[PDB]
Amino acid sequence: ARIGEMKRVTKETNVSVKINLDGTGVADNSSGIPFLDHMLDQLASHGLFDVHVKATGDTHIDDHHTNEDVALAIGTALLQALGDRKGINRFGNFSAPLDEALVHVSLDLSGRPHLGYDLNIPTQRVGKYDTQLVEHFFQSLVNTSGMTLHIRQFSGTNSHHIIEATFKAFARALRQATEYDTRR
Amino acid sequence: ARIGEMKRVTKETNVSVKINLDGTGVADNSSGIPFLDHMLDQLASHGLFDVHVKATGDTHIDDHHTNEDVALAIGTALLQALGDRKGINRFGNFSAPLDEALVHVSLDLSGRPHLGYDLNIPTQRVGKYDTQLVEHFFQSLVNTSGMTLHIRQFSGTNSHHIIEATFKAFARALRQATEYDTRR
Amino acid sequence: ARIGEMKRVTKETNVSVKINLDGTGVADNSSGIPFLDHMLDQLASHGLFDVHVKATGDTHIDDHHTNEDVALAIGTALLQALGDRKGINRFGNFSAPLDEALVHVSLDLSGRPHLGYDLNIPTQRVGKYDTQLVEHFFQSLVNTSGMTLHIRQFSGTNSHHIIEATFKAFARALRQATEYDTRR
Amino acid sequence: ARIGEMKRVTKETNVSVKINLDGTGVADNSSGIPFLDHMLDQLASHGLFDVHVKATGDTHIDDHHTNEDVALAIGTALLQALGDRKGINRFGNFSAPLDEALVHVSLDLSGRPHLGYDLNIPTQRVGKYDTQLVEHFFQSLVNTSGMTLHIRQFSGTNSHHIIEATFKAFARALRQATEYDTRR
Amino acid sequence: ARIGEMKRVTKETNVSVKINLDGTGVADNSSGIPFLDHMLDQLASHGLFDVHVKATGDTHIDDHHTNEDVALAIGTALLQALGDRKGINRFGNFSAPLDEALVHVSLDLSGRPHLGYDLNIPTQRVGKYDTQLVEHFFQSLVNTSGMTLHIRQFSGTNSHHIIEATFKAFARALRQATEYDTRR
Amino acid sequence: ARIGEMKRVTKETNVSVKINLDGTGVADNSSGIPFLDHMLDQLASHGLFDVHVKATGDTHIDDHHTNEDVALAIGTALLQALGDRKGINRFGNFSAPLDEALVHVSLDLSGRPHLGYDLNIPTQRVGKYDTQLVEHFFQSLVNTSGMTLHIRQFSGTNSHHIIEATFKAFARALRQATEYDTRR
Ligand SMILES: [Mn+2]
Ligand SMILES: [Mn+2]
Ligand SMILES: [Mn+2]
Ligand SMILES: [Mn+2]
Ligand SMILES: [Mn+2]
Ligand SMILES: [Mn+2]
Ligand SMILES: [Mn+2]
Ligand SMILES: [Mn+2]
Ligand SMILES: [Mn+2]
Ligand SMILES: [Mn+2]
Ligand SMILES: [Mn+2]
Ligand SMILES: [Mn+2]
Repeated sequence: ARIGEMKRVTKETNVSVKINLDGTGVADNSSGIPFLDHMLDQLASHGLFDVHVKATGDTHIDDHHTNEDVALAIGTALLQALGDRKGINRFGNFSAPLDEALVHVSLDLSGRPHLGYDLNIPTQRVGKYDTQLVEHFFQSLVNTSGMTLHIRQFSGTNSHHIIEATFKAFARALRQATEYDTRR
Repeated sequence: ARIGEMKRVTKETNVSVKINLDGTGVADNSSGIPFLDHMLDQLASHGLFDVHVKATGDTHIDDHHTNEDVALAIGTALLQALGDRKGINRFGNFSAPLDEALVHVSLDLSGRPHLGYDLNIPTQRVGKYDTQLVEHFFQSLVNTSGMTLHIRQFSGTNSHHIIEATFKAFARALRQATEYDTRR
Repeated sequence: ARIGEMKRVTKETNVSVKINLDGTGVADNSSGIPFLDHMLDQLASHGLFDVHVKATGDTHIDDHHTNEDVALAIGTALLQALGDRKGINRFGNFSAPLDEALVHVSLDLSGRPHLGYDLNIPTQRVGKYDTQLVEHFFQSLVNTSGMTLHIRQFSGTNSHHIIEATFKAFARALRQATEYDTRR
Repeated sequence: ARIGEMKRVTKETNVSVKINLDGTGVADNSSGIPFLDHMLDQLASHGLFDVHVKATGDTHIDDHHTNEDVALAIGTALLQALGDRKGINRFGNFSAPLDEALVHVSLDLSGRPHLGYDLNIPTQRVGKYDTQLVEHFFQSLVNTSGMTLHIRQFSGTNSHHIIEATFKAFARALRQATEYDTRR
Repeated sequence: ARIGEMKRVTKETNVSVKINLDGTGVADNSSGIPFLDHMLDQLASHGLFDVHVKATGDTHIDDHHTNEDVALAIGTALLQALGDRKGINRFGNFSAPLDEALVHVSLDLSGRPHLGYDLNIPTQRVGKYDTQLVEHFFQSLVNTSGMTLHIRQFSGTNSHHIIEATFKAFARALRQATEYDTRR
Repeated sequence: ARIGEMKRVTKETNVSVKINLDGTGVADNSSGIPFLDHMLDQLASHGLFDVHVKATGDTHIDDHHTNEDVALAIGTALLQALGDRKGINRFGNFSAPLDEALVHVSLDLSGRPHLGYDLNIPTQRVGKYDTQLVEHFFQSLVNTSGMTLHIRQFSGTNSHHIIEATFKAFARALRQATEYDTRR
């Protein structure tokens, strides 16, 4: 079983993250951003990962500093759990429909960080969550994990449906890339 | 050491401000606007100034009256600390990058107030802070300090990055203008 | 194990080609076009095929006649190795990301030749290789193998990345079409 | 004196790189790309760095693989020479004129990689050097060094002048960011 | 101390010019064009140069012949004072704000003459001075001094403010280029 | 007989140039750029000049540095051969047709350098010669000779015809300007 963990203390945030690639879908997420916790639970259920996030920070100013630090910690823990990446598929593709929304995700674990972001979120706030942080979350994740990620939206009107369809497609594409190849 | 202070009591706000131009970066800022306190801390760290702000006011209506009165007090304290402005550079230029954002600041301490504002902030709120108050803050500062200030944005998408890059470039351009010229 | 071979002698070129569909990724390619050899190696590694190409020709005039004859020989050897095509999937789909580039390939082995080509290569030369020969290579391959092939580009700026992402997606889509179906 | 070195052996390239930040401008560059060696010499002379590059590779196919591997090695050696980055300016700005060309460079050493590229090179080849590799060189450098880099062109017609003005502005902006701050 | 002088007698003008690069700002300018004398005084004060100009000519026809001959003499005296240009920075950059006006100047002392002029002066006369002579002054200066000069305007409405901001930025950029570099 | 010579040694090029204005058309040109030698021969035959150029340089990088240094040496040798320019026409005009191409050249020897370039060369390479160097050649020639030169194209499609018609018109216009005026 491949397991990654990370702990970082700064002047703004305290974050502890644990990821298990060979899991059954256990989700224990508790940060100061309730909507981000809803998103991280879908990554565990649809990807069959074990995700544990504990974070506290200066949310009285904004959610920006907490959102950025959580994404960096998840990316670092993913890199250490992967190790040498020998015998894995390294490629993942998935399209996820959610009512009127449809998002396609293509990723490859290569060591070269790149993000291709094409999303059109109509509203500025979903709950208390600022929708500009969706791009910032995925940009910080690929900078520490060294992955190439492409996200494209084909349809969608509702802000909740578009974002939560994106996390479903990312979880299942990451699962396919991390499974061992059966060779011939 | 050049030190300026100001104290003003009105029917809406009570403000006390202390500025030291020859400092080491001590920041003690406490008003009713948490995001403005985050911005004023960067002016102390990047500009090597000592900034102390204490303010209370009618924030139950809006942040407008408190934001305006703090900016006027900072400008007045800056003017008294400068004094005769003899032997100083009087000019400052700096461009500050922050991820995808890039802001250039040009200022000159001449006694003639003028503001050139060219910023494109995409969202209406960052946290609880209204983004229309960024222009109002800098307009009130140059009216009491008598400075010529130009702000121009070359790139940027994130609202937090654009504003906080502006304060970094302003702090380092003000620091260069207040240093003593070495002559030949 | 399904193995195909071909040998053709004309007044311009001499070509010998051997293909093994049940392979481990052995690549032995030696023609007069170094960039084409780089492309054919990726088909062996990503598709788990055994590819052997030996060719000599009148490269002092152009690479056109050598490039065309190699593609025809590969298509003929593929057809003979497939045989009756009984019990195979016959369909393959894959999207391959390579930094900023993203290419999708859809193919089906039906006996009816058709090529759908949608690529936008910005430069005229990559090394010494003429970029007009990428279309000519795939058109000659489907004319002798009798396959329906669709290629579409979604993003990309670098000429090397776009072409070499196309060969990766073609290799993995061809591999999926040639595997035996497990039925129920 | 801060010195960084790197050695990487792959199936395509062999690269050894040595960088000294406290140097006098010694340049010893020898790869398979003569135009890149001309560019790396200007970084030593204008930046007062000591740069040593030795590389061999499969240039018979293209210059792509050699150009990419050299840029990655330089970025890694720069990161190790910087160390904790304590007491340095961390910011650099410079505009460099070269006849009709004018390029501005803004950089900051923060640990977050980002590239802003705005160049308009009119021709496809300068000598034997492919002009698409100028972007690929700077993208690979910031991915391993963790720096934020912005490049903007204001004028220029000649391809040689535009590129070689870019390297002059980058060298002097990097020099300013690596000097120790004098504090008060 | 580096000092340059020039004396030229033609059928239209008599000009004597003396320039000292290591000065304290002494200005003694007396030609037949009062507005040009106002401009040359700012070059001495802001650049810390010693400038002495004495000229008489056929101003009853136009100011063209006198303006052209003064600029040629200043450029020649600057070249002789520079000498071998060993140990100097050779590069200068400055942006100067003057109320609503903002002008940026970039120069380099290389021996190759080039002028990049981008100014938008709204009126045809400032006092008795023809505004077409601003371009003619700087073109004649770079032809005799062998310098590369770029001038760009970012804002401005008043003709007096735009021109006199240009001379301020040119003086401080020339001062930076002529100072001795401190090396490491 | 008016004869000019020049010899310059730099770190990149070694150039020796000899020009005779009262000649019979002897051409002895040998540099590392064969197409430039073809152009310089037409200047001797059509202008009745004696031109001798010997140059070696770092052509393994590019032809840029060799092309620039040859043009500077020719311009300097032309200036010294002219001397006081007493009794000469100082003006030259010629239009040269070459099949479908037609180029007009107007020049005047005044001591004030200026280049007016209006050419539309359709291709990027003629042989191994980069077509961007045609402008760079004539710009460097007028900077050292102090001449005013205007070049305008009225028709033409073939790259070889357009360039070689330009050199024919320049040679005959320069010949007319250097002949002694017969007065009344
Ligand atoms: Mn951020
Ligand atoms: Mn939901
Ligand atoms: Mn107000
Ligand atoms: Mn912040
Ligand atoms: Mn053909
Ligand atoms: Mn490759
Ligand atoms: Mn690459
Ligand atoms: Mn060069
Ligand atoms: Mn004139
Ligand atoms: Mn004035
Ligand atoms: Mn040049
Ligand atoms: Mn010819």
